[PDB]
Amino acid sequence: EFMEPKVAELKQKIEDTLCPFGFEVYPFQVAWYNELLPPAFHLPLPGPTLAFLVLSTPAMFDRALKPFLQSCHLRMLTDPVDQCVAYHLGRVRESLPELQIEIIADYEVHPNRRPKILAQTAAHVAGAAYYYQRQDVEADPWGNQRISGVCIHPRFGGWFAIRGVVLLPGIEVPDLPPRKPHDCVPTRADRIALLEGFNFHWRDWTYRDAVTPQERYSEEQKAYFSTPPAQRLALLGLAQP
Ligand code: CNC
Repeated sequence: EFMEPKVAELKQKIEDTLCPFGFEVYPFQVAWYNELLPPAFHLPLPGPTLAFLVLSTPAMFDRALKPFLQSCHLRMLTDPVDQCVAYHLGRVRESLPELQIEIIADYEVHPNRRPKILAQTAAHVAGAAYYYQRQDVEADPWGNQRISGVCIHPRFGGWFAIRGVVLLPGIEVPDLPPRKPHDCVPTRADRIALLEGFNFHWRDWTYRDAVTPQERYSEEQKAYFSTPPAQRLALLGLAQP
């Protein structure tokens, strides 16, 4: 009846399940996501439907991936981190058994090769990380190249990843208050440098420092993500109990 207490209760339940393992949780309305998108990407839910954007902080690697590797057998052709994230998104269901919930991870792609969710658009409208796009630089320098956008977290910079959306059909919060993402890379020259670093130099990691981060990925975590996905899956499978 009154949704404000309901949103807080649901958020707290999801945070209790996910925050100990290195995730953060942000509510948004489905309408805010659909509003920005062409119909191919629309979530076919009523606009006031409550959703949650899930991202991983640097701590996810130690708090979730490492214990996961000790307890679960790795499947082929799926990155270990994606298997870990699928496991933890699955725990959200166990934590709300009396609700119909729908979960779409960042790694999910349609047979037509479109991603099932636009993770960066969800992160922006959930107020979690400003999504910096080519059109945020007027008269940008890149011409007729594809230039991908990039989200920057106000606490972690680019040292984070977007992991999924949790949708709660039937739970409608038309008055959920919009929380705008922090424009933490405001200047033109910094926006150009960020987009250049992400698009053409992302293997040197430096785009993630576009704001000073409270924490970075550990050198061990950086070793993992620096390793080609085929090799890291082969090596972790080799060493598993
Ligand atoms: C496919 C994909 C994806 N990738 Co890559 C990965 N892995 N990626 C790739 C590949 C191609 C990317 C591409 N084609 O653009 C490749 C090339 C495989 C790749 C590579 C990388 N990726 C990388 C990363 C980190 C990420 N990738 C994701 C973007 C990550 C995605 C995860 C996900 N599920 O979203 C991902 C699965 C889908 C991205 C996509 O297709 N978007 C392109 C297009 C469809 O979206 P768009 O450009 O934003 O356009 C929409 C918006 O503009 C929106 N819109 C319109 N008006 C507005 C107004 C506003 C205000 C807003 C907010 C939106 C809009 O509408 C448009 C659609 O019509 C990421 C969000 C995944 C994650 N966090 O788990 C993450 C970025 C995180 C961040 N800080 O933003 C890499 C560094 C490698 C890595 N470590 O994984 C590297 C970076 C180079 C690069 N060029 O991106």
